[PDB]
Amino acid sequence: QSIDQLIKARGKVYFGVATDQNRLTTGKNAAIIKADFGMVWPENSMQWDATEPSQGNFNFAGADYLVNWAQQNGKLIGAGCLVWHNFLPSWVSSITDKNTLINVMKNHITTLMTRYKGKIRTWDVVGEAFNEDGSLRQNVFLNVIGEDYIPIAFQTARAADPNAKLYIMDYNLDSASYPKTQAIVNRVKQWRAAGVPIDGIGSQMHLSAGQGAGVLQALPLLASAGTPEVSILMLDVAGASPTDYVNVVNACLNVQSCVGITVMGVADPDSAFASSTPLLFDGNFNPKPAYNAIVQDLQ
Ligand SMILES: N#Cc1ccc2[nH]nnc2c1
Repeated sequence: QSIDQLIKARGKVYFGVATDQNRLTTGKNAAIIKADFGMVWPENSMQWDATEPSQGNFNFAGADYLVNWAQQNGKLIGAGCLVWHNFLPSWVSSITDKNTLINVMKNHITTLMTRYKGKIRTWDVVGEAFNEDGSLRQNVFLNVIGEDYIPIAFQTARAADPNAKLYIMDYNLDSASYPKTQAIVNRVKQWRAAGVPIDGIGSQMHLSAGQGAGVLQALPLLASAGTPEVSILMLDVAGASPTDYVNVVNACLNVQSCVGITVMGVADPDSAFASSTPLLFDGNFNPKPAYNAIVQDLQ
């Protein structure tokens, strides 16, 4: 059974997975993604390191592979991350001039989104912008531009492709009492009140065991920021217990603006946290109990 088909039947948009050429050409990943998932994200090939390793010298082969594979197989596409501190070339983080960095950031945003204009459902424009206490994380953009880098990035993305849904995303948004969760809600509320085109909040749910239960309260709290959408991204759970995965699915069913869920990969040995076996398919590419529990919950 396909959890994408089943979650669509319940009124949601997709069940998705992060992947890339390295996985789509090995094992049973292509077959599983064709059968079970309705949306794909490039895990690495769209990041800044990969796409613009030298300023103005772009490298799109790997991202082109993913986009073309998705279109050929009828999958929705998410992509990112346009602006965050991860995968960031040192030629970007060493820039000290404000106007210089604004223009570099706008050009990176505009070039990537223009190349795939009309083909991308969701762009993660800004990622991991918050510290754990809810203050803004000090990356080169905050250091050099200031807090306006986030409005500027979304304004620029909206101008490049008005068809795409523009997300901010962060991790450790999984507990409704945690300071980082209420802070991103408070900030996104103000950005939207000021006309900034943030269409979504993406919760990067790299979860420890047992955290699924708290998502039932944290996800509606994120939705109270009033973005058109919220999404579950980078989902994995240490131990992969059905209890956690069913809790996460129930949370997205409970939140009307939650359009879908994206798991961080297909099979355990391809996880960056493989020793915690946190995904839905095992090392033989067979579905695990957590996969079956999601199927049964959605039926
Ligand atoms: N799942 C997922 C995922 C992985 C990498 C990303 N970069 N930007 N958005 C992303 C979403």
